Amino acid sequence: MKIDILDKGFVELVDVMGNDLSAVRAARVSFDEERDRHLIEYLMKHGHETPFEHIVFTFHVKAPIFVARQWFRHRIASYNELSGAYSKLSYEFYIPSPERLEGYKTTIPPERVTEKISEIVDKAYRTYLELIESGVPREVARIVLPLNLYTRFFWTVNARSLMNFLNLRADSHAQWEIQQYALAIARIFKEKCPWTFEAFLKYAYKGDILKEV
Amino acid sequence: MKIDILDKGFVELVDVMGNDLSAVRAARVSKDEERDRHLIEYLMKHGHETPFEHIVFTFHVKAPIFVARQWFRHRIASYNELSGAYSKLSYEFYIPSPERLEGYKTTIPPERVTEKISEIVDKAYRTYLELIESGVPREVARIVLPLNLYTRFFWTVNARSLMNFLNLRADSHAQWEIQQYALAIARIFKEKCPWTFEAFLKYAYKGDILKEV
Amino acid sequence: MKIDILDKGFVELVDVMGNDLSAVRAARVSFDMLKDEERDRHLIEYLMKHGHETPFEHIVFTFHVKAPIFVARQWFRHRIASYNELSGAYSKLSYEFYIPSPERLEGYKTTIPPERVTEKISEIVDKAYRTYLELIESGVPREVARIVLPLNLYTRFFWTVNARSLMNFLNLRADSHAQWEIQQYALAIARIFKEKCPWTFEAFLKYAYKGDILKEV
Amino acid sequence: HMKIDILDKGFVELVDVMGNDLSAVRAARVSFLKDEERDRHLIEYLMKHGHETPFEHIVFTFHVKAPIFVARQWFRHRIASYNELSGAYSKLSYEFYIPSPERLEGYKTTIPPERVTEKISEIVDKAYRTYLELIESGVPREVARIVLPLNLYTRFFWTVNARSLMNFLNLRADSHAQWEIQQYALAIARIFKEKCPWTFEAFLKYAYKGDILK
Ligand SMILES: Cc1cc2nc3c(=O)[nH]c(=O)nc-3n(C[C@H](O)[C@H](O)[C@H](O)COP(=O)(O)OP(=O)(O)OC[C@H]3O[C@@H](n4cnc5c(N)ncnc54)[C@H](O)[C@@H]3O)c2cc1C
Ligand SMILES: Cc1cc2nc3c(=O)[nH]c(=O)nc-3n(C[C@H](O)[C@H](O)[C@H](O)COP(=O)(O)OP(=O)(O)OC[C@H]3O[C@@H](n4cnc5c(N)ncnc54)[C@H](O)[C@@H]3O)c2cc1C
Ligand SMILES: Cc1cc2nc3c(=O)[nH]c(=O)nc-3n(C[C@H](O)[C@H](O)[C@H](O)COP(=O)(O)OP(=O)(O)OC[C@H]3O[C@@H](n4cnc5c(N)ncnc54)[C@H](O)[C@@H]3O)c2cc1C
Ligand SMILES: Cc1cc2nc3c(=O)[nH]c(=O)nc-3n(C[C@H](O)[C@H](O)[C@H](O)COP(=O)(O)OP(=O)(O)OC[C@H]3O[C@@H](n4cnc5c(N)ncnc54)[C@H](O)[C@@H]3O)c2cc1C
Ligand SMILES: O=c1ccn([C@H]2C[C@H](O)[C@@H](COP(=O)(O)O)O2)c(=O)[nH]1
Ligand SMILES: O=c1ccn([C@H]2C[C@H](O)[C@@H](COP(=O)(O)O)O2)c(=O)[nH]1
Ligand SMILES: O=c1ccn([C@H]2C[C@H](O)[C@@H](COP(=O)(O)O)O2)c(=O)[nH]1
Ligand SMILES: O=c1ccn([C@H]2C[C@H](O)[C@@H](COP(=O)(O)O)O2)c(=O)[nH]1
Repeated sequence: MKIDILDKGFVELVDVMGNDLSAVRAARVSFDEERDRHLIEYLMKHGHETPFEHIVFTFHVKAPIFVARQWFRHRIASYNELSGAYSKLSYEFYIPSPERLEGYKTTIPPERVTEKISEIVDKAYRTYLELIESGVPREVARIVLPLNLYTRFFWTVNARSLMNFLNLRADSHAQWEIQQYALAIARIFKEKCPWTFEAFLKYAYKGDILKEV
Repeated sequence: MKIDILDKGFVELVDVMGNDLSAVRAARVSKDEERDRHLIEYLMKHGHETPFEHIVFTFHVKAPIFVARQWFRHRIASYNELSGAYSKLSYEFYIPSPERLEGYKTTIPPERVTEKISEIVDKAYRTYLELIESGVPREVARIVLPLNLYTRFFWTVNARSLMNFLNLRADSHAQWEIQQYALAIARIFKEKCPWTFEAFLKYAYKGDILKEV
Repeated sequence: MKIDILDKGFVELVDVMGNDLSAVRAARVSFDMLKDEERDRHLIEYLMKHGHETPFEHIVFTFHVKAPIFVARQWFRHRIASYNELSGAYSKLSYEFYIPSPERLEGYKTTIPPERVTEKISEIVDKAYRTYLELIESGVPREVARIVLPLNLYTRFFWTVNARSLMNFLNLRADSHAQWEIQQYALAIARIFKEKCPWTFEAFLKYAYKGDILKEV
Repeated sequence: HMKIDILDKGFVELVDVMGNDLSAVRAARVSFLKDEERDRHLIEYLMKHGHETPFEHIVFTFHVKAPIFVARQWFRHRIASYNELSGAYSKLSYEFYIPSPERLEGYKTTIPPERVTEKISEIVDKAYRTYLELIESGVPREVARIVLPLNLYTRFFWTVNARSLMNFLNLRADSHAQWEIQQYALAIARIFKEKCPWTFEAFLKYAYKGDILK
């Protein structure tokens, strides 16, 4: 499963340990369908969250640095990110669509906003390449690159922390760009743990956007 | 995979996410056996351990409470343990064998030590049952039960935290009982992640027992 | 500041970093900004009401706690904290056990009088402790000998915990679903917290606290 | 109180601290305070055998001003608490890290180092002015700021215990880390040394894995 986000971003599922029944086994402390689904709803509605820690996902995410900086604030998880030190990278940037400013009253037309952003990233990127060409080390030259540069990372996270992420990021108080990523994460979560996801929405989910879409 | 430990304990593998290549994929943010095995060694040698967080195990453990108390000090992991509140329990107890007092200079035969331990355990257990029958709530009556009572738990842990656990517990400074569990944990780890386990022993393992066995 | 709990237990405050204003400082950096008492106290309520918890991680406590192992076994489940505990492997354990009072059984139909429940618990404790001492005297290593001791043995530990994790602890343990014994420890923890961080504590009770017992102690 | 300037406009400021060397001694001893010689000796013993949990009871709060590319590396340290200035919620000041010509010493460049410095300040100036224009035209801040470069300074509070701080030093007070973060780590180390002299000395002698604090 892969879902494209923004103009060049994505979220894709790399691996998963378990399914809804992994939470059921942990709660019962037993290795050996209505009953089980009812236990999931019961745990969720009574705040018994620790069984959900035994379901784990690994995602591969392509996102602009400003979005990754917000994302990497979630400390109960594991991350590995691309570094120019290890690997030569592709350099792509998030250019908002004009519809991103819809609902805002700007004195510049939205399409011109889009153009001004593309222009400044083109100039920044070209300054970077000239510095590289002239023998400036990469770790110094790259400091002129803008916050909308795309990066990629692996993210390994258990369902309990993932639910916290959805509470905070699949919510209208979160910035629009990361909301879009959170929606893709939720869609994958729902696919792999349908019972847990339905119970979370019904009983524990604190945000607004997953109830309207 | 299930390994018997002590007189009634065990370590059982429940699930695993990933294998050695999960660490390699996360490190590169992406098979070539020679180069992949070499990367794993490189990471281990230079202390870049975050890629090993993307391998995850779930175990099912049966152990005495005094061993579990030591084990549960490892905070970077997930636990769910049996409680009498939700499950009726079997009541079994770890009685050391005379060989456990191999080469301790004692004034009483080792076999008699075993006998005295069995006696007091039996009497405590009888008392527990008398209190229960007489209407005392379980949460109060159980306070007479000794530290060698067996419990069971699920343990979900990533390879980085598992390696820390091995460093500290598969070691002669740890108590003999938890060493035996750690050896079983090491055996399962080695089976599922042979390249990581060998690199660990070669470059990062600080303990003194896993290179002996 | 030391509060006695159960028959021989306690919670004692060892140290504290920060106060209510630590969280105000941390919150304000978001907007590139302390102000004054009314606005700063108002911010603490705002944060608590809207679920902004991270600013409270900058308030930290160290407690010294003496408690029965069955209580410590529950307490030590709180992983977002630091612990150091008395070792039964390394030290010779004192004759200190939690013997509940007869009132502990108030509310329960027993076929034995509660005073007799109390005496039966004491008897088994004494037999177990006697056995332990005799094993030790025979040269049985301490870490093996102690396995016969009951779960009501008292242990001691240091606990360092920030206010956000401490509030999670209060939600879960200052609550009627927790065992009565740990409730008593959580009431003491709450009293110390209220003493050092009155604004945070008050706003927590008013907007964020999910438990029941603190709203009426 | 304690404040150390870093780079052209950055700093590390110590806001608060809980505990001292004796806090770790107290914490360790509960397993089994005495005098200064045996207590100093215990700290070295703990460091030597990798008994690190006692050091978690020593806690610092720092106030840090650093460029975003530095903060990006710093915030990978999960065993800590952060609160940071927001470009979504606040209008950002004209504060950017412009490296000095000396930052390029030992690298052979086809432009003089001086000109590299000028080229960097030019691109940041253009980027910042674009940001301001967008804000003035009514673009929300959270979108306007996406054109700003990685050398924009941010500010944050960092609360961290001595054990995690030693891990940070091992990794960042080290020649394999980027020069800019090394400079911050040197400042953290100087503060640590001042507040926990016995722990810091024991750390250097027995546990420190890096190469610049010596
Ligand atoms: C709408 C919005 C606006 C924001 N604005 C800002 C801002 O202006 N500035 C800013 O710095 N950040 C901001 N954040 C980030 C926010 O403060 C958190 O850093 C982020 O949401 C991660 O949340 P978390 O701590 O719950 O997740 P994780 O770090 O993944 O933690 C998961 C859970 O574990 C616990 N936990 C983990 N570590 C600790 C610890 N050390 N102490 C106590 N408990 C812990 C908590 O229970 C937490 O819920 C914002 C976030 C949102 C959603
Ligand atoms: C031989 C032996 C004797 C022991 N004796 C005692 C004793 O007498 N008394 C006693 O109380 N304990 C004792 N312990 C327990 C020991 O102090 C640790 O609690 C246990 O080994 C878990 O180690 P940990 O913190 O590395 O593991 P985890 O808790 O799983 O943490 C893993 C890693 O994450 C980091 N970490 C996690 N949380 C934090 C945090 N809050 N701050 C900083 N870093 C963090 C550390 O890098 C740590 O290595 C003993 C352990 C051993 C092996
Ligand atoms: C009334 C009651 C009954 C209980 N019964 C049982 C039982 O029968 N069996 C049993 O095993 N336990 C039981 N527990 C213990 C319970 O499951 C938790 O272990 C304990 O309450 C600690 O809560 P915590 O995880 O919120 O706290 P902490 O471990 O301190 O964690 C604090 C917060 O950080 C986050 N967090 C920390 N680590 C992780 C992680 N690895 N993944 C995701 N998020 C994380 C969560 O947001 C969490 O709320 C019971 C507790 C109570 C109060
Ligand atoms: C020279 C250098 C180059 C680097 N290059 C890259 C790169 O190319 N790509 C990249 O993504 N990152 C890179 N990093 C970042 C690095 O991978 C770590 O994220 C960073 O050093 C923080 O280290 P930490 O995990 O030990 O610290 P913290 O996250 O503060 O953790 C402290 C300790 O707690 C334990 N711990 C915490 N959380 C967990 C968990 N979830 N599971 C198991 N144990 C845990 C570990 O014992 C750890 O040592 C680099 C760092 C350095 C210094
Ligand atoms: O919605 C937000 C706003 C801020 N932050 C965190 C991420 C950064 O560490 C810092 C500033 O982020 P910006 O507001 O500049 O995106 O605060 C978030 O995580 N989410
Ligand atoms: O080898 C040890 C010794 C102690 N402890 C921790 C576990 C307990 O929380 C506390 C006391 O354990 P005992 O020494 O009583 O087993 O210290 C361990 O984890 N391992
Ligand atoms: O109220 C409770 C009940 C259980 N547990 C945890 C502690 C043990 O790890 C396990 C069993 O505890 P008891 O039910 O035996 O107290 O579950 C708690 O933390 N609190
Ligand atoms: O020295 C380094 C190199 C990389 N990273 C981490 C931070 C980012 O999450 C990712 C890429 O960082 P840069 O190489 O772009 O700085 O790896 C560090 O923390 N320190």
